Amino acid sequence: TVTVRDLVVGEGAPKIIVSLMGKTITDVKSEALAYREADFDILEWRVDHFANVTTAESVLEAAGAIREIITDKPLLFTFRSAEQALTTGQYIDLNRAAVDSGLVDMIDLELFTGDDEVKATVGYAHQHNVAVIMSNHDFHKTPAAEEIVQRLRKMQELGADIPKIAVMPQTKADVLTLLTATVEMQERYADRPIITMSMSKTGVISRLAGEVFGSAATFGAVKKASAPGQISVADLRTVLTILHQ
Amino acid sequence: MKTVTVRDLVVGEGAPKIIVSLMGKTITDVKSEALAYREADFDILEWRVDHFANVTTAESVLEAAGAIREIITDKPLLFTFRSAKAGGEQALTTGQYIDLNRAAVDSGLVDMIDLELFTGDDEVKATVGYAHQHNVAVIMSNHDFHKTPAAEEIVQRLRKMQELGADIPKIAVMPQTKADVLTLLTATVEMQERYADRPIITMSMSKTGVISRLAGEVFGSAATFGAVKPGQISVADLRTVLTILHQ
Ligand SMILES: O=C(O)C1=CC(=O)[C@@H](O)[C@H](O)C1
Ligand SMILES: *[C@H]1C=C(C(=O)O)C[C@@H](O)[C@@H]1O
Ligand SMILES: [Cl-]
Repeated sequence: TVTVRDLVVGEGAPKIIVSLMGKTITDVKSEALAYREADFDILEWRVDHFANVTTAESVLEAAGAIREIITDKPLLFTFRSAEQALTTGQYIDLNRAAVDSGLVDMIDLELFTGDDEVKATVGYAHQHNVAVIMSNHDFHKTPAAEEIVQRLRKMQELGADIPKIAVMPQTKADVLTLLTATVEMQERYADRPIITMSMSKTGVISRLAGEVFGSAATFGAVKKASAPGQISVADLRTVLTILHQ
Repeated sequence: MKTVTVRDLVVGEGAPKIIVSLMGKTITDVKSEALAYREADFDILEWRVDHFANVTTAESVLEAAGAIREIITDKPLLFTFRSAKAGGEQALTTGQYIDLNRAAVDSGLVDMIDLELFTGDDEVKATVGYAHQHNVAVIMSNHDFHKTPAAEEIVQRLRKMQELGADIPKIAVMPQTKADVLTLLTATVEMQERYADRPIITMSMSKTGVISRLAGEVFGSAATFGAVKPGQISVADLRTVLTILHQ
């Protein structure tokens, strides 16, 4: 398990993560305020939708604003690489800044960033008591089950506290491939919780069936989804609770 | 896209249909259960006639079928004698079991009958023709309570049920592992997409397989079982999830 704040990830029913996507500090504040009564467990700040992402002061300022409004839930800092492109150097310093701010409980680092940069950045996070979700995505297709499994193992190998993979199905069988890889990884290789999802409405069951197949957290939407296939946070909590009985 | 209409219900379209089973031993029990279930939100009422103690008394079976139809006037009634080989409550010879089903058809009180896959091909074909003549639909079923056959073996069974005339091929299998639940889902998708010219009903049993009861709209199973109430998923919870997944 992985305990963030007072949240234990990888035990009981899967935990719910919602994404905050504001462009400006005004949007970030109004979204955070609106999310405050929503029923979720971890708040993900999707900094890649933040217009002033290349200004350090602005990012720090926006993280504080979120933290001031959402005071109990764990905060996850995520720059998902697609609108404003960044260089590897920019991406790493951004995450380092986040870690050193004290305003975030977890960071997301992409698997295909670079081994040394990743291990370096992972080390820095842990010494600052910040958890690392190491992630990989494919928004166009689903890799073979054994490849999905290889990527999750590589993330464990790099020090991830929570390996994460999100893939896009093109067939219903592709949703089953994602689940097959989840089962295989969790049962045979995982020594930490993992997060897996097959995107789109076709893959929704992968957002619901985490307790049996092995994914420890799942994303839901408050009003706008952060990825296709996310159902409302309320609907998600409803289904996880039924499945936990 | 492949559907079967039973009474006014279209099976195979929209959200999967919820089946509840009546398991009472006596006419009194049957009536009580039917009245209790009318207070629940299901689609199809299955009468598990193997539980009915007076099953070998034709008049008793006809009386009970009439009583149920008085209470549950809207919903389709499926007549199902689960054989003792399948861990039903009582033994009937093959001839008795065919006769029991022919009598359910002849009664005019049931909308569907269940016939087991390995009953006897020639008698199944005759019975299916008889049922069709009376506008009674046939669910053909097979259960593996011990294990999950390979996907292609599950597909093979479903295909044979269509070949025999089934309106709705139905299979239930027991997972021993988590991958087994996915094998049943794989067989459901392969059947629906490549070979089905009928709606199918598939299920992975036990707690571990409950996702197979929820995900039929995507994967291809036209109906699911719940309980009106410790044990399998409730009709209320099943409806809650099916509704969400239909949105
Ligand atoms: O195929 C069946 O009649 C059933 C199989 C099961 O595993 C039961 O939970 C279900 O209510 C009825
Ligand atoms: C990770 C995965 C997402 C999903 O597929 O729900 C949403 C995205 O914001 C997260 O980074
Ligand atoms: Cl059989």
